[PDB]
Amino acid sequence: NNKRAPYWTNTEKMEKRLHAVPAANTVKFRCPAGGNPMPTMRWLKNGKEFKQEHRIGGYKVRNQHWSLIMESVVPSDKGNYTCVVENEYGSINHTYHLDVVERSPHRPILQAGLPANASTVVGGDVEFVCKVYSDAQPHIQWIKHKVLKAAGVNTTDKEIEVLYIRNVTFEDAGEYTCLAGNSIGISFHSAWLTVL
Amino acid sequence: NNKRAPYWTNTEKMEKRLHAVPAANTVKFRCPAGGNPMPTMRWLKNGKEFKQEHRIGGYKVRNQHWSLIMESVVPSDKGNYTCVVENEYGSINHTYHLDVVERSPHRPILQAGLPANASTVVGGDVEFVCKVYSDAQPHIQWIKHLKVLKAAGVNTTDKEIEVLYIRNVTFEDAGEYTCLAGNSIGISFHSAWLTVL
Amino acid sequence: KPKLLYCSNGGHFLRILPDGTVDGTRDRSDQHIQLQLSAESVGEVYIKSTETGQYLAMDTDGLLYGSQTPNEECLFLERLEENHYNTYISKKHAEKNWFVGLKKNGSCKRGPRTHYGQKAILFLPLPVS
Amino acid sequence: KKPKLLYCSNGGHFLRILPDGTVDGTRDRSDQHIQLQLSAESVGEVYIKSTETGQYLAMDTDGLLYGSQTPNEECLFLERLEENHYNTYISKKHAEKNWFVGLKKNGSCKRGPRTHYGQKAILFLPLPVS
Ligand code: NI
Ligand code: NI
Ligand code: NI
Ligand code: NI
Ligand code: NI
Repeated sequence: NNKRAPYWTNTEKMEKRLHAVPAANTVKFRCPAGGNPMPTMRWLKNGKEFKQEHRIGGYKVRNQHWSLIMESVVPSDKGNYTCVVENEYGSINHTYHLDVVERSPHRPILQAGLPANASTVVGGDVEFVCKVYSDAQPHIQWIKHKVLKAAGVNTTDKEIEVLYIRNVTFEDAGEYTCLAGNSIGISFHSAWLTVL
Repeated sequence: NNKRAPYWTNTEKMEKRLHAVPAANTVKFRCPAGGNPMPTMRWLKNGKEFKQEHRIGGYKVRNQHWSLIMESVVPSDKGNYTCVVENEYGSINHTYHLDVVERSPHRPILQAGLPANASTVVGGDVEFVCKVYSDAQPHIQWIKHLKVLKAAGVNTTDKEIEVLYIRNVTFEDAGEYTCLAGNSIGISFHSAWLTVL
Repeated sequence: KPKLLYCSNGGHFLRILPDGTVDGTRDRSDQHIQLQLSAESVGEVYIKSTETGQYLAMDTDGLLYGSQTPNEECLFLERLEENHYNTYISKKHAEKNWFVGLKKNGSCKRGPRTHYGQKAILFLPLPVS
Repeated sequence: KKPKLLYCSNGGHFLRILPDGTVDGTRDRSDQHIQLQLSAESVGEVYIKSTETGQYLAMDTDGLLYGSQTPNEECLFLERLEENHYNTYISKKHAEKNWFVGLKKNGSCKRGPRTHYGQKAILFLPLPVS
């Protein structure tokens, strides 16, 4: 009749038990539950009551969507998160294991889509850009195909980012490369300046 | 706050509205609903209640899977089947159309790939076969390439007509044999080749 | 008289678009499904649209398409399989067994990617309306 | 360096090379054939091999992951650390096509042709041996 012990309304969303993500990211655990009376939901971090004050920045809950959300995850968040749906006729639970991963120290990273190919008529001023993200000031150098500019003492970081080429020529046409690196590794992306 | 009128829990499974099938088949109709209180389900044949005794063999219902099931389907079953999911907050319904088609009796059917081709050195004994499925006995004859070597009923029996033998072949026997079978509904036929070596 | 070529897999009608494309619908009202089956010899057929008069065809890669000129690629071998469904092969590419089909969604299914045990090759000739 | 695990965000599995030579994904942290060994020829190029069946991950000419016993052209993957900090691996050989290493939400190989930049099927993260 109208007696119904808690049941999973969407097993799919629950497929993924192990949640491994880069630090800083925001994780969300879901446990879609059905049951009449409507069940109630509560979360458990490593077996115990996951109280708001258990982590910096607490956590938001979405009753409507039977979920738990943690923003800017840190290594201290590592653990098992268990949902417990229950009403007078029974209870059900699921447990997610969270593994936050600090990817730093890591090689430089170049904002995809930069350097951006270019092309201009002789006489004008072409431009090239390379944005790099690294744990430490990245060693970056432009390589025209000889080494054009190169971040050091006479060239600062904000300067190295953009490579200008005033009043071009049909000689400047070619493959410009942005190579960047650090103690862990290096990456590099090219760009083509077509002369018209 | 925790109220909820019937809703579909799997629209892709109800995509197929028209069910066209050969008689004798089994058909399943599904109406996966969600809702709180849990909605109830009932089925309608052409609008009115679909009593169990409304068709030979009755029909099964699998509430946990929200489905209706009819076995050994017959031409009488043709019609409109509508499910009706409901609770006190509302109801939803869907309607499937079933067309069952009696296909027998039909032209005789020959197991594809047969007769199988062959080849043998002059003086050898080659063999040919024709398997024909039928709810009756089909008229079957062997045609050489015009000469009608064997014929079901005429010179060879049924058991015999299934296999065309050719003892002590020759270079003449080299050609296109044919298996022709049929009845009042029509005929089917497949060929094979005997390559003399 | 015309008949429809209902596929079991998806439960769609076989259609040839003026665009010459070969798909599958469920719209019993659609005009481009009212096929016209015609036979050359016995067991060899021509399926043409009683609207755009296009002949169902399959090119050299096993791709159904609507041509307007009845030709070698328009010859199909209609067969009634044991289960009482119809299966149509490409006379042309018959050696490999390139059946006409449709994937569960109502789209042509490349002759190469197809086979005997598939519900995609099974059809049923149903009345006009 | 040391053996790592190539966890795929999509379904949340570990890349796995089976003795069979079939490439799939499991969830068993204890399973053996997940202990991959990343080795890099040139910088940006790599070889992923099972520290058990010593098999090298590979992708044939139709973008289909398989375990090889003989390190060859179809064993070189381009290791790339994306803006979001996950790794993506591309077929050196079929690079032009952009055929990434990937796993469907059910932990089964994903054919190169049917993969792309936007899919969460292609995002991995190296994780400790244990
Ligand atoms: Ni852990
Ligand atoms: Ni970083
Ligand atoms: Ni009808
Ligand atoms: Ni029969
Ligand atoms: Ni007779």
